[PDB]
Amino acid sequence: NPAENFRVLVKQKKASFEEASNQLINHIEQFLDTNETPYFMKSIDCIRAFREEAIKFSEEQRFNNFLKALQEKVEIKQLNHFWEIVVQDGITLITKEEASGSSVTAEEAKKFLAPK
Repeated sequence: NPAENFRVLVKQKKASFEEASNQLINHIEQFLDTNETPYFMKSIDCIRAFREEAIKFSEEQRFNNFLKALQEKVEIKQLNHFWEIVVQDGITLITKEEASGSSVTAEEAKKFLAPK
C-alpha cells in the first residue's frame, strides 16, 4: 500500500521528496528479525519502482549512489540472508544505463558479478 503512496507522492508536487527515499530505505532494511520472503519481494518491488522513478527525469545518479550505499550496508552485515535474493531477482535490469559511455563498462563489470 505505501508503495503507491510514495509512487504518487513524487509525481504530485515535483520535489526531491527525501521522505519517500527515507520510507523506502526503512522498508528495505528491516529484515534482520523478520524472515518473511513476501516482505523481501515487496521491498525489492518498491525499490525497483523508485529505481525507475529515478531513471525517469534527472536523478539516475541519485539512485545509483543509493544502490551502492545499499550494497555496502548489506555487505558489512554478515548474515545468512543477504543481497543474494536481490541478485537472483535483479537478473533482469538493475545495472545503470544513462547513455553511450560508462553504462556498457558497468554492464561488463556487473553482469559477471566479479571482474574476470
